[PDB]
This record gives sequence, C-alpha cells and structure tokens, in this order.
Amino acid sequence: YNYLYRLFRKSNLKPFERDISTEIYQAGNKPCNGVAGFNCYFPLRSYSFR
Amino acid sequence: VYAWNRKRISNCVADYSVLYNLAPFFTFKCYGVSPTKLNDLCFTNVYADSFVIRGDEVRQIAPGQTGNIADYNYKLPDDFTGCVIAWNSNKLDSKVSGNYNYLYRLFRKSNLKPFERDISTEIYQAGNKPCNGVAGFNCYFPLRSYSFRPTYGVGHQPYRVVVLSFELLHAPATVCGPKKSTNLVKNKCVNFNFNGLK
Amino acid sequence: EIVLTQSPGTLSLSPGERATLSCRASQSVRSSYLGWYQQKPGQAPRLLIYGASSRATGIPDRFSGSGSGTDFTLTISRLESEDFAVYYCQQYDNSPWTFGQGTKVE
Amino acid sequence: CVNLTTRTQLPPAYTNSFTRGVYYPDKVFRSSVLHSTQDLFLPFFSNVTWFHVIKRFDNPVLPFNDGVYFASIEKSNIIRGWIFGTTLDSKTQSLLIVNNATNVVIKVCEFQFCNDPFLDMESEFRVYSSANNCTFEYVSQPFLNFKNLREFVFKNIDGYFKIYSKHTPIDLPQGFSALEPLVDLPIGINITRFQTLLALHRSGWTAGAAAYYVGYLQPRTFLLKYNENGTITDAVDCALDPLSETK
Amino acid sequence: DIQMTQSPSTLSASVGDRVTITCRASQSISSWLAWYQQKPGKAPKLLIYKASSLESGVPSRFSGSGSGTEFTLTISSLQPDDFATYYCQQYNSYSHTFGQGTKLEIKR
Amino acid sequence: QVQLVQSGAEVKKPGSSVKVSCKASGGTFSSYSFIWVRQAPGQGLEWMGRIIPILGIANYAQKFQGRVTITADKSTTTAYMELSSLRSEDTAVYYCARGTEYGDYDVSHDWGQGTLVTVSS
Amino acid sequence: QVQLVQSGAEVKKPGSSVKVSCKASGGTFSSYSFIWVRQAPGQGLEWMGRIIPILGIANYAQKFQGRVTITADKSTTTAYMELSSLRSEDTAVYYCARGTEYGDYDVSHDWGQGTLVTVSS
Amino acid sequence: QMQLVQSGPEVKKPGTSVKVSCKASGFTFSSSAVQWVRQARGQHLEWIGWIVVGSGNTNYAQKFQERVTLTRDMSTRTAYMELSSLRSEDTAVYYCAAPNCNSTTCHDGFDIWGQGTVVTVSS
Ligand SMILES: *[C@@H]1O[C@H](CO)[C@@H](O)[C@H](O)[C@H]1NC(C)=O
Ligand SMILES: *[C@@H]1O[C@H](CO)[C@@H](O)[C@H](O)[C@H]1NC(C)=O
Ligand SMILES: *[C@@H]1O[C@H](CO)[C@@H](O)[C@H](O)[C@H]1NC(C)=O
Repeated sequence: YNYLYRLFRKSNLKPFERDISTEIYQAGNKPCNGVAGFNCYFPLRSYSFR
Repeated sequence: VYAWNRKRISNCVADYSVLYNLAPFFTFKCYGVSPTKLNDLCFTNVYADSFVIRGDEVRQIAPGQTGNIADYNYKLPDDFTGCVIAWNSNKLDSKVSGNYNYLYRLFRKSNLKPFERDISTEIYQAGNKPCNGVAGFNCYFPLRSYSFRPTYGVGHQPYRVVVLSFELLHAPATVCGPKKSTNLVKNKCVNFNFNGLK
Repeated sequence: EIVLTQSPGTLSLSPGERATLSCRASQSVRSSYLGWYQQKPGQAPRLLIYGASSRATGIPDRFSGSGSGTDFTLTISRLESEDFAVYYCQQYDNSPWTFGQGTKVE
Repeated sequence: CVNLTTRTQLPPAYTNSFTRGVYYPDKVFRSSVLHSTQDLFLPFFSNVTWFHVIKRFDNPVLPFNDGVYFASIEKSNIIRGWIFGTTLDSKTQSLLIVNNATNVVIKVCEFQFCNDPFLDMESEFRVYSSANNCTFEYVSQPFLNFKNLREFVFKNIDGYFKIYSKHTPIDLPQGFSALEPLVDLPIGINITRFQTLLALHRSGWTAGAAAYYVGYLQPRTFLLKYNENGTITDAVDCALDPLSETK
Repeated sequence: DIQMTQSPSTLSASVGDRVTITCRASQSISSWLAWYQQKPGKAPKLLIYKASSLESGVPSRFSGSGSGTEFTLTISSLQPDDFATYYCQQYNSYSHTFGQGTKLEIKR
Repeated sequence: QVQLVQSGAEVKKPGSSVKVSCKASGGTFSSYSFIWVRQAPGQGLEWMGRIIPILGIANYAQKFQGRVTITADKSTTTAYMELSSLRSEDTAVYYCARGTEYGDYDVSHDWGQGTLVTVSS
Repeated sequence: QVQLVQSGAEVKKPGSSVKVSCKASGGTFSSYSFIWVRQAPGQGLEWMGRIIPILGIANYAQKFQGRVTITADKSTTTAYMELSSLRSEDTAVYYCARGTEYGDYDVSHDWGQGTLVTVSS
Repeated sequence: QMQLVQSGPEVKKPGTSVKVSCKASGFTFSSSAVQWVRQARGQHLEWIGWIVVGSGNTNYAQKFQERVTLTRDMSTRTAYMELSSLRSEDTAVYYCAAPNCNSTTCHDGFDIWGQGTVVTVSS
C-alpha cells in the first residue's frame, strides 16, 4: 500500500509539476469543511499490488 | 441475491448526483471510471442489478473476489467497468420475529460464470448415495433464508446493493448525463459552444 | 419408527472359522441408508459396512456383507483375534435413528 | 396469418419520374445561393415502378439497395406503414413502422412476420406472430377524385435511419416540391429488403382504389437553387443532358 | 404482544363519496402491514400489503398511507361493491393481531 | 391463479382432535407458505400458525401451544392442521391461506372457502 | 521528532475488556500507520493487527479475530485498541508502534513505552 | 490428518447443565455433519441428535427433543451440544462422529469417531 496516486484534482497539471496536496475534494456545492463524507472524496487512493 | 434482478436502461438522460442522497455514509466504489466525471463521457446501454446482501458480505461484490456470494449467487467479471452502490436498509427490511423473504443459494456443483443466473431448486447430493429428493444425509437444500432482525449487529444487517454496468458499442450513445447552459450575452465578443460548434 | 431386531445376543466361535451377524429390521429400509459399527471394549465404534455391500477404508477383506431387502446380514468370511468385540447397526432413514441391542462374540 | 389466393397477376407497370424526389441535404440554411451537392438522389426522367391495388392485391417483397423514394397517390388513407429487415423472420433483427388510428409506433424486434401481412373499425393486425428480442421503441404523431399525394424518402447510412416526407393536395403530376426532414433514428441494423402494409375494409373485405410508386436512389451531383427564404425552388441534374452539364 | 385498534368501528358512506379508515398500533410496528376486506359470509381478500404496495387485481382507487403506529386506507370514489368489513394485520414480530373490523354501510 | 380447496363441515364432541386439510394447485409448490386463520361467528379473525414447508419453520400462536400442529406433504401438495383438546369456545370457521416468496410469506394472497367446525354434546 | 505516549498499567478481571490509548505527536497525522505488538512476560513479541486511517482498512490476527479492535481518531491524533473476552494468559506488555508513508506501512518505525496489563482474580 | 479431538471428562450435579465440544481437523468441515450419541458402561448405544455444519438444521431424538441443543461455530470449526435437566441416569459416554470429505465428494455414512467423554451426575 506504499504506492499511491491522485484520482481527484480541481484542474489539470501543467508539464513537470508536482502536487502533494492532501486536501479534501469538493465535487459538489456544499463545502466539505475537512470531512470525507457527502460529495467529498479523498483525492489519493492506493495501488494494492499483489 | 440468487435471483438477482436485471434491468436495461435505454434512451434517457442520467443524473448521477441524486444517487449520493441515499445515505450519509455508504460505499460508492467505481471501477474503470471516476464517479465525479460520469457526466461528460457517455455510453449506449446501462444495466442495473439490485438485491439484498449481508453487511459483512458486501466485500464479495467486486471483480476478482471469491467466497459464497461471489461464485454461487452473483459473479462479477474481472474486465468489468461500472460502479457498485450499497447502503444499510435495516429500518426497511427487518422483522422482530425475523425476515425470511431473502434467500441465497448455499450448495451448487460448480461456480458461476460472470452475469449468470441459477434459479434451480433441485436437491444437492453432496455424497455418492442418491437421495432422489429427500433431505437425508449429504442431501441439503441449496437455498437458505436470511433471518434478518433489527437486533442484529452491523455485520448481519441487510444491505441493499445496486450495481450499474456500462459498455461501448458501435451504436451511438443514448443514455448519458445532462449538459450545461450559461444565459445569453448580446453585443459582446465572446467565445461560444453550440452542440460542438466552435 | 424403525426397529432393527438383533439375534443372537451371544456368539461362541473360535478364530480360523467363519461367523455370522444378522440385523433384521422391522420395516423397509434402503440399502444406502444403513451402517454397521464395531467397538472394542472401552473404545469408540468404527464404521465397517456402509451401503450393505461396500467396505470402508482400511476394512479387512475378511468382512463381506449380504445386503438383503429389509433384513441385512453380515457374514464374516474369516475370523481374527481382533474381531471379538460388540457390534451395533444403525438405520439412516428419515425416521428417528435407533441402534440394535448389541451382539457379543466370544 | 391468412394466405390470400385472390390475387390478380399483372406485370408491374412503369411511368416517368419527371423532376420529383429532391430533399434538403442537411440542416444548414442558405438564401439566394446556388449550391452544388453530391449525395444520393433520384435521377430525373427515370423509370419508376407502378403498383395498383383495388381485385388487385400487390404486396411484393421489393429490394432496398442504397435507398428508396416512396410516392403514393391515395385517399381515405389506405396505406398504413412498412416493414424493414433482411429475411423478415425471427432469425435476424427487423424494423417495423406503422400508423394506426391512435399514433405512430416504431419497434426493432425479431418479429415472425406473416407471409401476407396487412391491417383489417380496423382492429385485426395480422402482421407478426411473436416478438422475441425487442431492442428499441418509439412513438410519435401520425405522419398523415384522388387528392392526397404523399412522398417519402428512406435512407440508411452508417447505422442511422433517415426519413424525409412531404404532403401536397392535388400518373405522377408535373411540378417541383422539396422534401423536408422528418425523423432521425439510430437503429444500427443492416436492411436489404422491405414490404408495405395496407388497410382492408371488411364488408369479406373490399380493397379501395390506390396506387403507389417506388423509385431508387444512386449517387450523383445536383445544383440546387435556394430562394431568399431558404426554400428550394429548382434543381439541375448534372449528368442528364449536355446542356445540364454545361449549366 | 402488539395490540392495535381500527377506528372508526362503524362508518356510513354513499356511492361516489370519499372515505378513509384509521388503524393505529400500540407501539412501533415499522411499516409491515396488510389490509383485507370481507364480503358478508365470503372469504377475505388482500388489498394492500406493506401499507403502500397495492395487490395485483385490486383497483388502484384504494390507497394506503402511513409510516408507523398510524396507518390509513383511503377511498376516492366509493361504489356499491365496496361495502364490506375492513381488517388490518400487523405482522412485525410474532403474535400477529388483526383489527376489530370496520363495516361500511349505506345511509337509510 | 392458484385455487384452494378446504375440507367440509365438522361436527364432533369436544373430547377429540380434529384434522383439517387444505389443497393448493397452481405454480411452484416449493415457493408457497401456508397460513391458517380462525373466524368466530361472533367476532373477527384470529391467527394460530404459519408454516414454510420448503424451509421447515413452524410458528404457532402463544395461546395455541401444545394444542395444534401444522404439517404438509409435498407428494400430495397439501397442507394439514390438527387441533387437539377442543373446547366449546373453539367453534368457528377455519380459513386456509397461502403466502408467496415473490411478495410476502406472512401475507395471505389466496384464501380458502373455509371449514365450519362445531363442538357440543 | 515524533514520540509515542501510552497509558498506564491495567489490572482487570478475566470477565472484562481493556482499552489502551496511544498518543502520537510530531509530523503530519495523515501519513501515519499504527501497529500494535504484544510481548509475553517471558516470551517474545506477538503481532495481532495493523490499521491504516488514511485509506480506512483494518486487519487483525487469526487468533484475535472478533475480539480485538483498533481505531484511530483524527481530532486528538490517538489510537485506541479494544480487547474483549480476556483470559489468564492475556497478561502481557502491549506496544504501540507507528509507521511512515515513505517507509513501509507494515514495518514499525517508532515505538511507545508500552502498557503492562494483567489479568487476575 | 483426519481426526476428531474431544474434550475431557466432566463431573456435575443434578439440575445443572453440561457443555462438551469436539474439534474437527484434517478435512473439509464445511460440508460434513456431526451426530451425538451416548452410551453407558455396558449398555447399548443411543442416538441423541445431529446438526448440519453448513446449514444449522437440527433433528433430535423423540425422547430428548426438549432437553438437547446443537450449536456449531464456523470460525473454530467446532460442534457443541448441551444437555439440560441432568439426572442420575444421564451418566454415559458421549461421542461425535463425522463423515469424510475432500471438498469435492463427501463420504457416505459416519466413518471416523471421537474419543468420548465420561460425564457423571451425582450429589
Ligand atoms: C421506362 O421503361 C420502359 C420499358 O421498361 C422504357 O421503354 C421507357 O423508356 C422507360 N422510361 C424512361 C424515361 O426511360
Ligand atoms: C448485413 O450487414 C451485416 C453487418 O452489418 C453483414 O454481416 C451481413 O452479411 C449483411 N447482410 C448481407 C445479406 O450481406
Ligand atoms: C418569404 O417570407 C416573407 C415573410 O414571411 C414573405 O413575405 C415572402 O413572400 C416569402 N418569399 C417567398 C419567395 O415565399
């Protein structure tokens, strides 16, 4: 589980850019305010390699 | 679950935002597609499957999984694209005496191929002695009842599961998400889009 | 609901000869739903004949059942010092399962 | 299904197409511009088959090729609909277009069509015996001295079904009239043959006076003249006559 | 055991009128409920189960509304064949108890 | 769809056990649950027992323990109920009901015509 | 940089449950993995489970399934371990360990002082 | 290796309850079945009941149906039986027997047996 990857981001990455932000993603209208609940998904997932 | 419902969706418009209003906390696992980007690219036909499964057995509804529900009642192909929705429905599918309307197959000769239905009720002869349809030894009924009760734990509570599957065919897409609109400006040099017209 | 009479209660034979065991049921019982058990004094029983004609794994060839209609019989084609013990037979039908009285061989 | 043996066998007659069968190529609007387009059209002054129904009963299995122009002079709405498919059986997929007294129905199913399908108040629909696999449905408004002249153009391109239509109140009359788009359908099937349907008034049954014509399209280039309102007023076939070629 | 009551016990209505009958339980019974009608001397027939689901073959006029401990059956346009005895049946937990039986009659 | 046939009128002395049959024909038998309801002449209805033969769950009323048992036979596709130690207040019309897995087993989709049972001297 | 603080020693009856708290201070709490180790008074170390808070997956040992539960709290940056159905041999030293994202999640980088929990009458 | 290991002998008093379990290992215990029988010293065998390991369905003897229960745990692959209303005539050796299975085809009849537990009820 040590290898992760970003799945949700507000905008596209310009070439040769690093983005290590771990803030919650707001895919809806209501603010997340720091909870990964309704319409609020954590932007990093895991490569469960086996 | 063993007699899972199959529904076909065609010639309509899909708003997936309403899907998120079911429960404050529920799983929205998606395979091969980001859920937040389901409103832009779009396919031909949509297949929806709904049933009720145990709380701790919701993990078996996934490609490449194995267990009881995976290979005996509902099998998901490895090359599957779509999303799985499951939410707790204890307040609606529970009986204090005990619910028994939900049945699941327990005995079968072999596994189940992906998207396969087995509704047979023949007795399962586990051993070599042919019982010819009597629940003796090595002869047990394949179907068992889910004794749902509101006093059970979260691991035994009934979860309603809905799975949506998508595919691409050479026929044009018809079932998809809504499009956007932004008022109308007059006498002002502005970039515009009109159904793909730059 | 199922009665399996056993007779004789006692048996008196010497090794090197052939003995007979009979479990006579009172009603009709299918051949695939009965079993024969033998236990040494103080030991747990072991399965000997299932299906009224087939031996179990490790059963010596000296034992050969008959498997009649409703009156099962087991004729010991060759006796050994180990075979001197008590024998019980059980019915496996849908009725409540009953055991025989028990046959002792000297 | 009912087998009909009351047919009177006559050869299909012929007549002249004149300058009929021109439709709007696309959705764009042009005014006071002469435009040259290459598309499937009906050649001018060409043979067009003639069919009579009256005890004439003509329901032959005509081929589709790359298109068809279906004109039908009629009254009291004798013609009702059509059938499209490959073998017209449950073995392959088939399409059906009808218009009963209520509305217009379109289906894409594996119908088992009768050998002699027709319509027979009219509430006896002997068209098919079963519908096994239905993959598309659609409902819309009805399309509808001889007075009715109805012109239709059916095209099947890259799995898309196109229908153009025109109705004008008056052999084929002489004149010019464009055909406007009616319905676009994403069927995605291959069609090589088609059949027509009639409504028979039971009195057993009587066949009214009607006659319809069938023309075929092949690619060629036309020169269309749009007026200032965007209405097509005249056209020139670029491969018919040397004078037309010069024009 | 769950003790429920159907009220009113006696109702008088005419053809084409709108009528409703209440049915309340002692404690919560969720929404697992059934309704039945009985012609005089004839066998009962099921109308609505789960208090919302309408049985096939029953006219759509009959409507059930309620969530828990309070359930009602509403009739929009009454007909002379609707005069019968109405019974509830809660079947959440064992010991399923029915109602007193609401009989609907005409106004003499 | 499914028709139900019950037994006839039963007149007997209180000191015996009465067995009532119920035949259901139509559709798959293994998906049916049998329910029995009492209907007294001077009051409403009362439930005593429910049985699921394919799953073998029998649940009787609290006041009918040790008095009544419900069984069924898949060969004859029939349901059976026997009530023992009858009292004078047990006279009523007995209703046989059927429940469907597609839907609810506890609800009664089909009802029988009923059997009238009376006990006296 | 990062230090671990555990609770004090516990003495509990066999028929009870034990909760152990573990506080981590230093760095970011989102990229931390928590692992618990048990050490017998006279024997070696024993692993039961590993918990990830950031991805929300949990796992426990085969012989502690259904009896142990590890939870992580974001507000106060603590890890809680709950064990039920205690027994006489459960008396041992419980260790709280932490791992980093850059390092292996399954390995333990930092360790706490440990809590000595004893079971007796 | 196929084996049935049972607990040790227990001694109780009248009016109390008795709990005994036997562990099954070395085969497919998910499709087997277990029966319980009792036998006094010098007496014939008597059947009590049986339970399906994967179903939980039970079938008891007519005599003891009111004072026997059967419980199994899939996690520990163990079969449990409990007898209530202990009497002075309940002193017998209890056995548990299961057929053989290979996860594909199960053996017909109960072949292997446990060691047995001697229970004495006295005051
Ligand atoms: C129509 O066909 C007939 C015979 O098939 C032919 O004589 C006639 O010239 C054709 N019409 C035209 C306009 O070519
Ligand atoms: C119709 O089209 C399909 C593919 O679109 C083709 O396989 C088939 O051969 C065609 N029919 C005929 C008669 O050629
Ligand atoms: C074009 O439309 C205008 C107004 O609708 C009308 O006055 C004019 O006659 C039309 N032109 C033609 C050629 O029909």
